[PDB]
Amino acid sequence: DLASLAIYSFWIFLAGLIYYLQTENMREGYPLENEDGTPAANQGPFPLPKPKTFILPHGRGTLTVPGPESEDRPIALARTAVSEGFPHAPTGDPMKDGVGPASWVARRDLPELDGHGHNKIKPMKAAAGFHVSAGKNPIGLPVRGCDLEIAGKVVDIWVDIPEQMARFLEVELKDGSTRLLPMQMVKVQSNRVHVNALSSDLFAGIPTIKSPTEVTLLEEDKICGYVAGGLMYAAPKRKSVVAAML
Amino acid sequence: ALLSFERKYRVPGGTLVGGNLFDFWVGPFYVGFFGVATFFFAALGIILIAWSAVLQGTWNPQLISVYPPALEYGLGGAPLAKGGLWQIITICATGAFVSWALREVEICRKLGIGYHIPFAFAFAILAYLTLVLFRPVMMGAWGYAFPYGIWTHLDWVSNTGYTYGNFHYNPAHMIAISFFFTNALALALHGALVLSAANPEKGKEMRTPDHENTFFRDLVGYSIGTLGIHRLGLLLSLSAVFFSALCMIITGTIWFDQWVDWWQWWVKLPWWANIPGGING
Amino acid sequence: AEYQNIFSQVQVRGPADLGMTEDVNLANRSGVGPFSTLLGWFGNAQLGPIYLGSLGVLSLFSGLMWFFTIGIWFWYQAGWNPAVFLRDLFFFSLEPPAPEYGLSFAAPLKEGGLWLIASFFMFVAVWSWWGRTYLRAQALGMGKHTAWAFLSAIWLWMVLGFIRPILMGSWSEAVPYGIFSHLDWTNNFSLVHGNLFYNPFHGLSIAFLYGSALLFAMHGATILAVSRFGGECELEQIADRGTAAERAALFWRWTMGFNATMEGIHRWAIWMAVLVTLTGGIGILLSGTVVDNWYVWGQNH
Ligand code: BCL
Ligand code: BCL
Ligand code: BCL
Ligand SMILES: CC[C@H]1c2cc3[nH]c4c(c3C)C(=O)[C@H](C(=O)OC)c4c3nc(cc4[nH]c(cc(n2)[C@@H]1C)c(C(C)=O)c4C)[C@@H](C)[C@@H]3CCC(=O)OC/C=C(\C)CCC[C@@H](C)CCC[C@@H](C)CCCC(C)C
Ligand SMILES: COC(C)(C)C/C=C/C(C)=C/C=C/C(C)=C/C=C/C(C)=C\C=C\C=C(C)\C=C\C=C(/C)CC/C=C(\C)CCC=C(C)C
Ligand SMILES: CCCCCCCCCCCC[N+](C)(C)[O-]
Ligand SMILES: [Fe+2]
Repeated sequence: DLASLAIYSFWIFLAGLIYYLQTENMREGYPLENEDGTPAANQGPFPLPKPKTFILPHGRGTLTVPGPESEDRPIALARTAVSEGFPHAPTGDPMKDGVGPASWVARRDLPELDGHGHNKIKPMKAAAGFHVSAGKNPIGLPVRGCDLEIAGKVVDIWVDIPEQMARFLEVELKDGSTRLLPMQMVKVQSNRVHVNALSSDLFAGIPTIKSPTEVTLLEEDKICGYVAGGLMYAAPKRKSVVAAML
Repeated sequence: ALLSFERKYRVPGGTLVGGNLFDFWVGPFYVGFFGVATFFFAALGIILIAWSAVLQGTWNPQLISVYPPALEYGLGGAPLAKGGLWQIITICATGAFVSWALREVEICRKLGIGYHIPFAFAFAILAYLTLVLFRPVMMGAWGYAFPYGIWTHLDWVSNTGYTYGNFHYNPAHMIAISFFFTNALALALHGALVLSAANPEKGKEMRTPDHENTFFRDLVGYSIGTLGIHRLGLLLSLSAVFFSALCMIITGTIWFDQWVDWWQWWVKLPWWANIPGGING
Repeated sequence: AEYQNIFSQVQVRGPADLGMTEDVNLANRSGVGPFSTLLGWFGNAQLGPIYLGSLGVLSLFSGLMWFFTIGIWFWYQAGWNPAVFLRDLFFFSLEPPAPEYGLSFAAPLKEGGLWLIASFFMFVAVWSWWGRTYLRAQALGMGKHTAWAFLSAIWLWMVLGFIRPILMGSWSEAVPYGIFSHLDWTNNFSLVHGNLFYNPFHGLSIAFLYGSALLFAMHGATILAVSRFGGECELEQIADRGTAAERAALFWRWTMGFNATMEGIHRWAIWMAVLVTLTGGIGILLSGTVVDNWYVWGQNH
């Protein structure tokens, strides 16, 4: 019976598809390791796939995966238990050590280019023709932290050119320097931009960028990881929902 | 065992219950209060199911079925082997589904990401709940809910649908279907674009988001954009399920007849309902 | 409250983006359309430019010809009365030639001829469009992933109105062009084949149809949950993994015990979707050619 031969063959195929698919999704993070950083005994039923090489745009290089774990920097965490399966506590300040919800990856320290070879991200000031076309323009607004204190003011919008999307808010601090705040981590309100993730006193610590007109992937990550980390690590400094309604 | 880049993330915190008591992992899984609450509900629920299997007299996965209380019982309890098990199992599934979401949230808090996932899942829980809890209640009987059984529930759909003729005519159902098809379409399209860009013709440099936009514009005159496509995928599938719940919550509560008849409201519109000709003329 | 990134808070707009050139014949690319601040809240606000070579022109032409062929029949069925046209719009139907005509093109226009004509246009429209999805990718040096995935959809389409009808021996088997009628046809198809729920491939197609809604909700929610790290920049996250890709991967690993990679998730996605009409196409093709009653068939399996 064809129908039978068909449904039979399909399951073989499906199992192989899942197999193939699964192995493809192991081009990162594998082989698995034991909490102490050594090869974990069990690696699973699927074996690492044949490596593939990604020829990066603009001779930025090549990415070969799977390959050796690119992460080698120090992790400021200490084991909290002899047996595997438990948390590893921050040895210092997690926000600054870049661990936990505030982790960041050591991505390439160059800004991402678009199809035409121009920095994918630019401050509006420098984006020819770009302007706010709808919605409350955030620029000029005071930025408030979870502590309900002003941490600065928005001096510009960093735009993702290809996507014609707002990516960050450039916030000037009390000392006159600026920091980039992830657009999706700020709430643009009518009379101010609110940042629930961070308290005024933490804005200073947002990783800064090298060049004031571009941001690199490494910087992006460091800025994003840090701002997210605040949700957890700034909890004591954050005010209540009722305090915010005053 | 951890991913080669995981350790730095396994920090304490994020739990919503029991401080650090359950804050830990078992292999790749995070436990947390809701990790145990889920295992509890899951096991108790699976146990009660195997039990019903016993009382039903079979171990065949294809045959095991747990029906809800017959219409007679309306909205009260019922003998474990005749409506009660299904009733406790439903609670065990709900508890397990809610606990699964709450577990996700804790995970969200520990990783510092948004709560979109468990939020989206909630829609599934709400759809299931619509079939098993809300519609039944509004109809006055757990009997109206579906049976937990690989095929019996398919039979349930068939019989429930045909109760109103061809369920295809349920307008809510049509919108839902459109969302499911549109979704699969969006999903294929999305997965295909990212891949076509990441895997250009052999020998070429990875394409860029500019190539993605350019490809779709050249093709269709529009590109929703990376953020948009995910917003869309989420909106599409969540809308599908939302309209699924809707198409059902109204069937048997505010609409009882053959759905095909519902469309008569349009045909009978006073200004043409009588013009001879056409199909309805 | 926090902002869940569902709608952009502020829209930005730069000059119209004419996109990449690569090997694209810019002579066949129109000018930029207008900008929709509406769309802009959800995705790009920019409409156009669109590329329309010969294949594209052939496709739109046939496509419109198909559409209009149905339209004229509909108007005919309405007695050319706009009021009737509008009230019975969903009830009109351009049906294929009766079984009597088998796979012949002798059917009188009013009885299968128009349908045959409309189908010819549709056939050309769809296939020429497929070539286009291939050629547009080729001009940008991209993978043919779209063309291939489109085939899977084309597969179900071809099976329903061409392949199966032929195998069955008559155009009467095909699907009629009408909103409700095509639904009636679907229901009827199940009825006539012993309930499609017993079709294993129909069960699969549903698993993948649900799975697509399940997976896209997952993927979309994930990406949005890590967009605070630029997770939407998937191609970028693939070439240079970031905490966004790691946190997305770990959420799922910690939740269900396994995870994906920024690139691999799209492979799951493309197959989840492609399998929908792939299995489904098989389900249908087998119906009436090899299996007359799925309940019956199911009993011996
Ligand atoms: C003859 C039958 C009738 C008919 C009768 C009905 C009836 C009756 C119903 C539908 C419903 C639906 N119909 Mg219909 N339908 C017909 C023909 C069609 C056609 C078609 C091609 O013709 C299509 C595309 C549809 C499409 C649909 C979907 C929109 C909808 C189901 C999805 C849903 O709600 O999920 C919702 C999501 C869930 C239910 C999942 C919940 C998951 C839970 C939260 C988690 C499970 C965890 C698990 C236990 C753990 C597993 C272990 C792990 C794997 C390890 N119908 C015909 C005409 N249809 C249903 C609907 O609207 O439902 C609300 C419905 O009730
Ligand atoms: C409103 C829609 C109807 C409905 C209509 C249909 C139709 C129509 C079909 C199915 C089919 C299936 N349904 Mg159903 N189904 C409903 C509600 C449910 C619920 C639930 C708790 O609400 C569950 C768990 C299922 C589960 C299933 C799967 C066994 C099966 C194919 C997998 C699939 O589509 O995955 C989508 C999800 C994934 C691919 C992710 C992984 C999910 C895994 C595959 C599901 C495991 C289910 C498991 C066996 C249940 C036992 C759990 C143990 C007791 C712990 N249905 C409601 C009542 N269902 C198909 C089939 O073949 O049925 C025989 C089918 O054709
Ligand atoms: C009473 C009716 C029967 C039934 C009869 C059928 C039949 C008959 C079929 C399905 C099919 C399907 N059924 Mg069913 N089905 C039933 C109940 C269900 C239920 C349920 C109760 O919950 C569910 C979830 C489903 C689900 C499904 C889907 C998995 C599958 C359709 C995929 C699809 O739409 O591709 C849609 C995609 C296409 C049709 C691709 C073709 C598109 C072409 C290429 C593009 C045309 C473009 C065109 C020119 C117009 C251009 C538009 C402009 C650009 C705007 N069925 C009941 C039991 N079902 C289909 C299948 O494969 O089954 C195995 C099918 O044939
Ligand atoms: C809301 C829109 C869509 C969606 C989204 C969605 N689903 C989700 C999520 C999201 C965002 C998750 O985060 C979560 C997940 O973690 O996935 C990996 C999940 C999930 N969606 C799942 C299934 C699923 N989703 C479906 C649908 C959808 N999910 C929608 C299309 C379907 C169907 C029928 O279409 C199914 C089968 C699970 C794999 C997973 C949630 C896992 C979970 O809750 O585990 C806790 C519980 C157990 C391990 C056991 C419970 C056992 C008993 C207590 C009950 C079972 C008895 C009975 C109710 C079952 C009857 C079965 C018969 C009908 C066959
Ligand atoms: C002109 O009037 C004004 C208002 C402008 C416009 C009015 C137009 C209207 C109202 C149009 C309405 C169109 C509708 C309702 C279309 C609906 C289609 C539906 C509901 C479903 C489609 C299913 C179709 C399928 C599965 C078609 C498959 C076709 C093929 C596989 C091709 C078959 C080709 C054949 C038989 C020709 C053989 C030719 C050769 C040699 C290749
Ligand atoms: C009946 C047609 C079946 C088509 C199946 C096509 C699935 C698309 C898979 C995308 C991967 C493509 N590839 C070759 C570039 O790796
Ligand atoms: Fe994606």
